Amino acid sequence: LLDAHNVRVVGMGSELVVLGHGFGTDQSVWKHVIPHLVDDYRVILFDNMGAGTTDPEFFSFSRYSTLHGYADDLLSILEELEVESCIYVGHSVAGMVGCLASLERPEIFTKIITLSASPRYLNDRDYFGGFEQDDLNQLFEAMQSNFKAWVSGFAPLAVGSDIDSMAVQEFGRTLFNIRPDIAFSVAKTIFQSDLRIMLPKVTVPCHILQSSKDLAVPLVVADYLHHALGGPTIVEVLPTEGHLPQLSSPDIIIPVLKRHLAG
Repeated sequence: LLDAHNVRVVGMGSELVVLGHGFGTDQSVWKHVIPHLVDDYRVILFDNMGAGTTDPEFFSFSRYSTLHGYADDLLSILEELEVESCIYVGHSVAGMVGCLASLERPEIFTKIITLSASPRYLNDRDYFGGFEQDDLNQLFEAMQSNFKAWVSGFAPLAVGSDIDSMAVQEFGRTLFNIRPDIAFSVAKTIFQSDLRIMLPKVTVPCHILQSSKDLAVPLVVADYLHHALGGPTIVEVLPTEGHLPQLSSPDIIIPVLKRHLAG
């Protein structure tokens, strides 16, 4: 592999840091953040399977029907790279994927930093995730009725900000580039996932980073992960709007992510 996930390892720093991305983008979501990590950290970047920068020959609809397929990829990349010990930074579902990987090898991860991560988008009894199943059905029907019109309305809500903003236009490009059946299946694997039962067995320290205004992750989800993760945790709410604040507001995320990387 490595070439299969477009693994790039840049930097000269002492500490290893792995950067993961969420649905609809790729490792270029960190493009504004990387140059501020190279001096103090050795940065490891990779693309999730199914992304627009990825060959559909390697995407298995059965392997990625659960988030275990994404966690096995992460553990397989760290094995090939001979990673003994690193900090893992995970955006959106990749933050939960990093927690799922720490269940199998907790000694690899000294620290987990989650950005806009949620263990479950579905509401439930005494759990506010944000979405009802009829909200999911309409998003799954609209995604299959007109995939391009769905992207045009999903990207400004996901990133926040204006439709003429550069970040919204770039996320829309990367999201549109996912093959529509692959995008439909991955969106079903992600929006219907429920990782609340694995949280108390996570023993890796997690720094829970969250935007104050995130439409896919309510602010109370950051507090749920604060009490339910079994390892030592801390929460920092970012003064940003949107689910991809490292893309649309990098100048705010850089100092906060840097302080949590060293603390």
